[PDB]
Amino acid sequence: KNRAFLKWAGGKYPLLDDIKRHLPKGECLVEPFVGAGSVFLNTDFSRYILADINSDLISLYNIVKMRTDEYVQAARELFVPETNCAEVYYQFREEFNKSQDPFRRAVLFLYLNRYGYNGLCRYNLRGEFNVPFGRYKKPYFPEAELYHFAEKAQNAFFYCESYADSMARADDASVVYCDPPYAPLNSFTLEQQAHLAEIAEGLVERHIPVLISNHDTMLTREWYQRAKLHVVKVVDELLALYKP
Amino acid sequence: KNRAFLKWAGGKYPLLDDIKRHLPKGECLVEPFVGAGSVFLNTDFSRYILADINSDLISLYNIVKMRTDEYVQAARELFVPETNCAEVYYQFREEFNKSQDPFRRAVLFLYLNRYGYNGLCRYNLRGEFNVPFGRYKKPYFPEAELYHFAEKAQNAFFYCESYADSMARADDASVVYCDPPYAPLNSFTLEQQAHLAEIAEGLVERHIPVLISNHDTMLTREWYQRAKLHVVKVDELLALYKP
Amino acid sequence: KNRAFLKWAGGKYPLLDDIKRHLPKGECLVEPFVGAGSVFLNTDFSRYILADINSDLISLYNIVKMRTDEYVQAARELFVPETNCAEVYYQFREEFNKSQDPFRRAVLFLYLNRYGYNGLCRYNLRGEFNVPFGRYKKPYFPEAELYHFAEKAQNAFFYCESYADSMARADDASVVYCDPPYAPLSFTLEQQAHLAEIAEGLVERHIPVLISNHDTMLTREWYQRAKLHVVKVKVDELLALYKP
Ligand SMILES: CN(CC[C@H](N)C(=O)O)C[C@H]1O[C@@H](n2cnc3c(N)ncnc32)[C@H](O)[C@@H]1O
Ligand SMILES: CN(CC[C@H](N)C(=O)O)C[C@H]1O[C@@H](n2cnc3c(N)ncnc32)[C@H](O)[C@@H]1O
Ligand SMILES: CN(CC[C@H](N)C(=O)O)C[C@H]1O[C@@H](n2cnc3c(N)ncnc32)[C@H](O)[C@@H]1O
Repeated sequence: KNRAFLKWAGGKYPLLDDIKRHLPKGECLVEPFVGAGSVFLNTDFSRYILADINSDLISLYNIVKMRTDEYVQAARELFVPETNCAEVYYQFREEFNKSQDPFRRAVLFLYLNRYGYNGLCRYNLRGEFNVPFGRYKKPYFPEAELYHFAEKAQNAFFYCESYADSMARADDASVVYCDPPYAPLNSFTLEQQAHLAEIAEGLVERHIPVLISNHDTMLTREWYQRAKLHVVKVVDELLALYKP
Repeated sequence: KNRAFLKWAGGKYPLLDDIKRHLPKGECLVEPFVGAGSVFLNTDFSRYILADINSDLISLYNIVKMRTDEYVQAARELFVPETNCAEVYYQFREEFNKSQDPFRRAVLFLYLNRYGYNGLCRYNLRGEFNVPFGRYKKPYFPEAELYHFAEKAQNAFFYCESYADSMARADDASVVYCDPPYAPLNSFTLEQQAHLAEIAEGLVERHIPVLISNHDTMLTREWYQRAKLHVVKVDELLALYKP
Repeated sequence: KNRAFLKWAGGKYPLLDDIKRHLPKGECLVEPFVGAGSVFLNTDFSRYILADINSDLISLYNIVKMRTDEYVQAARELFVPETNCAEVYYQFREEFNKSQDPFRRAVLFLYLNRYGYNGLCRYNLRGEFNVPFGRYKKPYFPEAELYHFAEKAQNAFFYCESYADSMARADDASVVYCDPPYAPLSFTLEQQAHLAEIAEGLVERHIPVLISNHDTMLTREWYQRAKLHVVKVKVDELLALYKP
């Protein structure tokens, strides 16, 4: 099983065999909530459309795609022992928030994902990255994963847009896999979670298959009430397949 | 231990022995929060006054009481294996939310109770029953529990009304048992919780016993401060107001 | 290992010996958040400034300090068996709340601390003490602890004031230890950060400060300028040292 190069919520990698079991076949996979990319990295579609609201994520993904060697080399420079302390961390963090250069931002952003508190990505109310120092003994530099993702990206487009716009991009030869922010047990709202179910109903009507993952709850069985449902044990996870 | 025909919060236990331990005796038992009826169903009062704000519940209970055979036969028809899929569950939910016939609604409510998600009874902001499909393997049809409920109901009146109104029907021959929506750890408010203790203080003074159960917390010991308290094992509390 | 005479939040002290391991040396210890006094009672500074916002607390401590004997004597009389029931608990609670005598208030207040639900100290919106009856088998009367506190109090001043005013009383010869109300898993986030800023200003002036809290994304954010130490205990506890 190939690993994502970012520490990122979801694609904590079980449920892969289960997603790949119910994931239908096609020329193209659309992921409106790509995140770490672990579905992308462990399937073999001939092409990919991959999207996410987080503009730092997509921008880094676009750099890894088009400037592979230059990127890896600059970013390796920051995984040295001299950088594993707070004095350097808060220094690199301040540079990230002050910079207008996407390439330097994207080198920094991988440093912050691996040297920061629980690998979180968060922002205060002014748009600044505000995750504090993570106090790790030995952060891994993910060389192999970086190369694997770049190779695999040669068959992908990355967009920074909302789930509605990227699902509109799908067509007759597409399959859609949605991994929205989890239902409860400004962020992603209930209106939006139900909205995501609607678009799917629209897509299957046109013979585009859609698969959605999420917790198993009263609200999730309500919203996906017209998919074929599949509970997977582990609290429980729910897979909803809209199969023409 | 006679089982209730409905699933209903709790469930499903009511620590009945501990309740019956402290529950005084009289001619008539008043429950302002009847719910599933565990206590009604497992005691021997000469008679009962039974009440709840949920009007779907009370209407059902009057129908089981007055039209037993008619009801059991119409409800049994929804328990056939042909109705055990999503397509049918959502249709029946819609039929129930659109019906204005009490009998038909009472018949569909049993189905929704037994085929819906975790046995919940919930409504959206438009008043529609909104529990989704439970996907159960093989729902039990509570035929014996139905008939026991009906037989026992012969000595019982049912009222859809709030706890202050049902509690005013008690007299010197009654006992009152209170199972309100739980204290914390249009829902039932803190002001209503305290209000219930105070209606209880005024009852016990008119020589009418009241027993209340709840979680054991800072707010419940404060509200029940003038009753004898017994802690049972989160912890349960039973506040007894004895003359 | 000397105990506090009050049951009180964080008076449960599974640290030390971690606080003392990390607490610097000096003539005077300032506590802005003394509470029940554990650090005070288990250290050997030549003098102390001890402060808290709760005025029932500070008034009590002034009384135990300055009227040790009449106090111990009057309090002892409430710790009998006829007082360990609700009819009496609520009677004394109403007395405390109605009273304007500080001496009798201080006497009722220890009764309420030991006979009351979970040793809580809480007021309602009218400012009346509102903890209910705690139903304990037999509450212990903290005689020896009272004298130990009184005797140690001879080297102490007590002020009823906010962390900002107490921390201003520290000088060259002082050390400051802050035990604030816990960060979340009423004291505000804005105050939580203000505290760390005053500490920063103290260390600039060569006055050490040690702070204690839960280990969280926020506490690491606020205390980002201290040397930090993590104590396993069950969520982790953080200690933050601002050393010259
Ligand atoms: C992480 N993905 C979910 C994983 C997992 N189910 C969880 O909740 O932990 C969500 C991805 O959705 C992205 N996202 C959030 N809102 C939107 C949106 N409105 N449109 C597209 N992507 C979004 C987040 O950045 C995130 O990368
Ligand atoms: C189920 N009973 C409580 C069981 C349990 N202690 C729990 O909290 O889950 C509560 C019952 O009280 C009813 N109820 C809620 N509010 C009122 C009210 N204001 N007056 C009368 N009954 C009420 C509910 O329909 C419910 O049937
Ligand atoms: C109990 N103390 C220690 C905290 C402990 N870590 C806990 O959260 O359980 C906090 C003390 O600080 C006091 N306190 C609350 N606010 C302030 C303030 N603004 N200034 C000084 N003391 C305060 C409380 O009365 C309390 O006694």
